[PDB]
Amino acid sequence: RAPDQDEIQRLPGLAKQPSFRQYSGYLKGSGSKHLHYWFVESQKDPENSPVVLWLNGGPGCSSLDGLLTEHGPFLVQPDGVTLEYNPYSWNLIANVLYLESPAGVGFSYSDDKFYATNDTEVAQSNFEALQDFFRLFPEYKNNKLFLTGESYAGIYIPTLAVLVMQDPSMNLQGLAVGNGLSSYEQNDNSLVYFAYYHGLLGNRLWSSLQTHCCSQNKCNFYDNKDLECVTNLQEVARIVGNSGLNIYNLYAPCAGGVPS
Amino acid sequence: RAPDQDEIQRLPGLAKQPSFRQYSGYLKGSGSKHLHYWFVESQKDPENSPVVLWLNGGPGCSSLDGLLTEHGPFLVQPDGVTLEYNPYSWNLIANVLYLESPAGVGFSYSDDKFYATNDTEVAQSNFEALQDFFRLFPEYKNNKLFLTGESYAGIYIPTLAVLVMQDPSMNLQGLAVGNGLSSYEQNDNSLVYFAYYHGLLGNRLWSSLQTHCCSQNKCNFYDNKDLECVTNLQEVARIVGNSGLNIYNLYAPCAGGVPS
Amino acid sequence: PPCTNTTAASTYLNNPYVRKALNIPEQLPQWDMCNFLVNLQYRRLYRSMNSQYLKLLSSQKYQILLYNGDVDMACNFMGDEWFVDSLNQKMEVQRRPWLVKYGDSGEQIAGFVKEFSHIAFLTIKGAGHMVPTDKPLAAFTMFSRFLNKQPYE
Amino acid sequence: PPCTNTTAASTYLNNPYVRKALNIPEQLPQWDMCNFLVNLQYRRLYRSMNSQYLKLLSSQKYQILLYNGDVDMACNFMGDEWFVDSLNQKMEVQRRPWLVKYGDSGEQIAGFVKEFSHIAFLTIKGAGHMVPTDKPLAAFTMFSRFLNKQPYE
Ligand SMILES: *[C@@H]1O[C@H](CO)[C@@H](O[C@@H]2O[C@H](CO)[C@@H](O)[C@H](O)[C@H]2NC(C)=O)[C@H](O)[C@H]1NC(C)=O
Ligand SMILES: *[C@@H]1O[C@H](CO)[C@@H](O[C@@H]2O[C@H](CO)[C@@H](O)[C@H](O)[C@H]2NC(C)=O)[C@H](O)[C@H]1NC(C)=O
Ligand SMILES: *[C@@H]1O[C@H](CO)[C@@H](O[C@@H]2O[C@H](CO)[C@@H](O)[C@H](O)[C@H]2NC(C)=O)[C@H](O)[C@H]1NC(C)=O
Ligand SMILES: *[C@@H]1O[C@H](CO)[C@@H](O[C@@H]2O[C@H](CO)[C@@H](O)[C@H](O)[C@H]2NC(C)=O)[C@H](O)[C@H]1NC(C)=O
Ligand SMILES: Cc1ccccc1[C@H](CC(=O)O)NC(=O)c1cc(=O)n(-c2ccccc2F)[nH]1
Ligand SMILES: Cc1ccccc1[C@H](CC(=O)O)NC(=O)c1cc(=O)n(-c2ccccc2F)[nH]1
Repeated sequence: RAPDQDEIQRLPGLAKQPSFRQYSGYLKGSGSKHLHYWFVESQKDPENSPVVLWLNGGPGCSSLDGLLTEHGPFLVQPDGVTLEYNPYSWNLIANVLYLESPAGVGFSYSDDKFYATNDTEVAQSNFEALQDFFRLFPEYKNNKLFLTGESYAGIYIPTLAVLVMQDPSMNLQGLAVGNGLSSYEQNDNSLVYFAYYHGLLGNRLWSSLQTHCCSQNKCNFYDNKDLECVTNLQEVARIVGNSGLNIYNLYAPCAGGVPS
Repeated sequence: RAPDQDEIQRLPGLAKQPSFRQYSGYLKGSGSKHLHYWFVESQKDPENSPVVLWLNGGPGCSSLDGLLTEHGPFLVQPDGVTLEYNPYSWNLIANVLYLESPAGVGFSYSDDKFYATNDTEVAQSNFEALQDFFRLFPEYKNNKLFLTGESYAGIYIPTLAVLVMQDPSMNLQGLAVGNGLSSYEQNDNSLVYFAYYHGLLGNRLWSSLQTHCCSQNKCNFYDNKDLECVTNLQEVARIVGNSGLNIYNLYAPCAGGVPS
Repeated sequence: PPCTNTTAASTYLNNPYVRKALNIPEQLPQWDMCNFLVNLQYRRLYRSMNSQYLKLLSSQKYQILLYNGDVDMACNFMGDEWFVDSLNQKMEVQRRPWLVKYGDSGEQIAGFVKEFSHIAFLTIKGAGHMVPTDKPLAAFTMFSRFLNKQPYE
Repeated sequence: PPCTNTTAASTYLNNPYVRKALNIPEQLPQWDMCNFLVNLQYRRLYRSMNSQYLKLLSSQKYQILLYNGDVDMACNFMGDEWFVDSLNQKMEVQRRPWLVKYGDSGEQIAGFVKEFSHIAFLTIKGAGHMVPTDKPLAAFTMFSRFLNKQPYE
C-alpha cells in the first residue's frame, strides 16, 4: 500500500509531531538513476486530495529548497537547526511530491556517477520516476495529478506533461509553472524592457539600445548580430546580474553585500 | 536672538526630553496670512548646521506629515499618543524648518479666512514667511540655506528659490525635491509606460494605447486629442488610481482595503 | 546562485541525524542547494515551450497556470505574459486584478490575471523569483484556486 | 488622499494638550492632514519648472537634487529623470548605482545616480512617494551627502 521503509518517523528540529504522514526515499529514473524524493501527504483528507509534483530549476538545483524555504509543511529557521510549521503550506490541501532531479542533484545519484544529461533525458527519467512513485504508492493512482515547478522547470514540466498525457493510467489534471523559462527569446527581450522601466538603465544606454537593437516598432535583444547591440546588451547583463542587484527580487538586499 | 514665546517646553507623548531646542509658532506670509511653523534645531552643533526648509505638497497638505511620519526627530506611533525618536532624522545634521503652507493648511490661517490662492501667490507668501523666520531667528541669517520638499513642492520649491536667489541676505546653497511635480507632460507620459512595465496594464490595453496615442517612436499620453486615446487613458487612470492599488507605493497595501 | 543565502537549508540537510531520518545512504556526498557539475554538463535542447503547451491544450483536459512574481529579473513576468498571449487560445477574458484577504488589512490586490480557455497567466505583486517565500498567503490562495479549478479573482 | 492612513498623526495633533504645547490658538479649527478646500480653490499656473531650474543653474551657486522613490506612481522616477536630462547641463557623468551600509547586511545598492554640473537625479530603490518613511537610512545618507555637497555614490 505504501513504502514503510521510506516513512519518516521523527524529523530533527521539529517541536511538534506532524498530523500527516511523510516519506523520504528513492524513485527509479532512467538507466541507473536513483532520484531522491520527499513526499508530504495532505493535512486534510490525503486519500481524496490531489497529488502534486514539485520541481525546482537550475538546471541542477534541489526541490528540497521548495520544501524547506518556499511552500513546504515546515520551514528552516536562520539557526539551520529549528523547523517551524508553515500556515501557508501547499500540503494543507494536497499530497506534495518534492523530487530532487536530475541525478546528482542534492541526495539524488546514479550507480555510474555519470551526471551529463539533457532536456529529453530528464523528461523521460522524471516520467519513469513518476511511474515508480505510483508503484510504491498504489493508493494514489486514481488521484488528480498536477505537475508543478519553478524557473528552469518551465522546460521540465511541459516536456514531462507531454509524456504523462500519453499514459492513460496517470490522472493528469493540470500544470502550474512559477517564474518559468518558457521562451529564451521572450525572456531576453522583456528583461531589457524590464531593466529600463525599473530604473536600472539610463536614457543614454536605452537610446543606444533602441537605435542599435531595434527596427521601427519591434526590438531584438535576443539573437541580434549588430556590433554595438552585443556591447550594449553586455552592459545590461553587467548591471542586472553582476552589479550587486538581487536578480531574484529587485527590491530585496543582495545576501553577502555588493561585490568588490 | 530667538522667539521664546514659540519655544516648545514639554511635548506630550515623548518619554525623553529632546537634546535640541524646538519652536512652534507663526510666520507672517503675504497680506493677512499666518503660516504655522515647527522648527527643530540640529542635534549636532545647531549654530553652524544648515537651515533646511521642508514643504509637503498637495496642494493643501501639511508639512507636519513630514515631521511626524517621514524625517522628523520623533515619529507618531499607531496609538496616536506615543512619539518615538527617529535615528534617521534629518535634524541630526541640520536645523529643519517645517512650514504648513499655504494659509488654511493644518494650523496655518488668514484673518479674512480667504484661502483661494495660486502658484505665484504661494511663492511670494513663502518668501515673506522665510524673511519673517530670519527676523525671529537672526542668529541663523548667515547659515547655509537649503529649500527642500515633496510632491507638489516640485512647483513650490523652484518658484520660491527664484525669489530667494534675488535676496542677497539669504545664504541660499541649494534645493532638493522628492518625488516632485516638475512637468505635467513628462509625468503623465512616463506614468503610462510605468503602469504597463509594472504589469498593471495588459497587452490589449497597451497595443490600443501605442496605436491611438503614439506616432513612429514618440508617444503622447498628455494632451492627445485622439478619440480612443482619451478613452484608453481614462481606463489607465481607473487601474492606476481607482482599482485598489496604492498609487504612492505599488508594492504596499492600500489602507482601508480595496474599494466597493 | 548570486545574492542568495542557502546556508540555513544546507546546515540542516547536511546534519547526519537529518540524513538518517530522511533515509539517505551514508556514502553519498554532502547536500548542495545547486549542483554546479550537473548545470555545467547539462545540454539545453529546447528554446521555446510553444509546441509542448499547444500539444497539452489540444486535448482540452488540462488546466494550465503560468504564475510570475512581478519583481523578479531572472524569469520576469512580461516574458511569460507575452508567451501565454502568443499561444492565441479561445475564450479570452479581460485582464483583471485578483484579490487576497489579509488578516485585518482587508481585501488587497495580490496581482493581475489574464485568462483564456484552459490557460491563465498570473502576476504576484511584490513577489520575486520564489513567490511562496515572498508572498506565502497570495501563493496559497492562487494554488488553492488552481487545484479546485476556481477563477483566480 | 486614497490608500493612506493619516489617523495616528491626526489623533496626535488634534489632542488639546499637544495644540497648547505647539502654541496653537484654541479658536482654530481641527487639524487635517490635507485641506480639501485649499486644494479645490487652488489655481495651478505652471505646467513645467524648466525655466525656474535653468534660472537657478545659470548662477552656478546652487546644488540641485531631484530624488524619487522608484515604486511611486503619483510622481514616478522616470518623469523626473527625463526632466533633469532635458535640462541639458554640462559635466554629464555616467549613470551609476549609489550605496548604503546596512547594519550587518553589508553594502547594498540604494538606487541609481545621474549627475550633471550643479544638478543630480537620484532613485531610491524600493521606496514609494514618501522616501524617508519607506527607506529612512537611504534617505538620511542621500540628505547628508546633499548638504555636504559630497558625491551620492
Ligand atoms: C547566511 O545565512 C546564515 C543562516 O541563516 C546566517 O547565519 C545565522 O546568523 C544569525 C545571526 O548572527 C544566527 O542567529 C544564526 O544562528 C546563524 N546561522 C548559522 C547556520 O550560522 C548568516 O549570517 C547569513 N550570511 C549572510 C552573509 O547573510
Ligand atoms: C540526450 O541524452 C541521451 C542519453 O544520454 C542521449 O541518448 C542516447 O545516446 C547514445 C549515443 O550517444 C545512445 O547509445 C543511446 O541509445 C541513447 N539513448 C536513448 C534513450 O535514446 C541523447 O542522444 C541525448 N540527446 C542529445 C540531442 O544530445
Ligand atoms: C488606521 O490607523 C490607525 C492609527 O494607526 C489604526 O488604529 C490603531 O489600531 C491599532 C490596532 O488595533 C491600535 O493598537 C491603535 O491604538 C489604533 N490607534 C488609534 C489611534 O485608534 C487603524 O486601525 C488604521 N485603520 C486602517 C483601516 O488601516
Ligand atoms: C494669484 O493670486 C494673486 C492674489 O490673490 C492675484 O493678484 C491680485 O489680483 C487682484 C485682482 O484680482 C489685485 O487687486 C491684486 O493687487 C493682486 N495682487 C498682487 C500681489 O499682484 C493674481 O492675479 C493671481 N494670479 C492669477 C493668474 O490668477
Ligand atoms: C535561486 C535559487 C535558489 C535556490 C534554489 C534554486 C534556485 C533557482 C531555481 C528555482 O528557482 O527553482 N536557481 C536559479 O535560478 C539558477 C540559475 C543558475 O545558473 N543556477 C545554478 C545552478 C547550478 C549551480 C549554480 C547555480 F547558480 N541556479
Ligand atoms: C499622500 C500624502 C499623505 C500625507 C500628506 C501629504 C501627501 C501628499 C503630498 C506630499 O507627498 O507631500 N499628497 C498628495 O499626493 C495629494 C494629491 C492630492 O489631491 N491631495 C489632496 C490634497 C488635499 C485634499 C485631499 C487630497 F487628497 N494630496
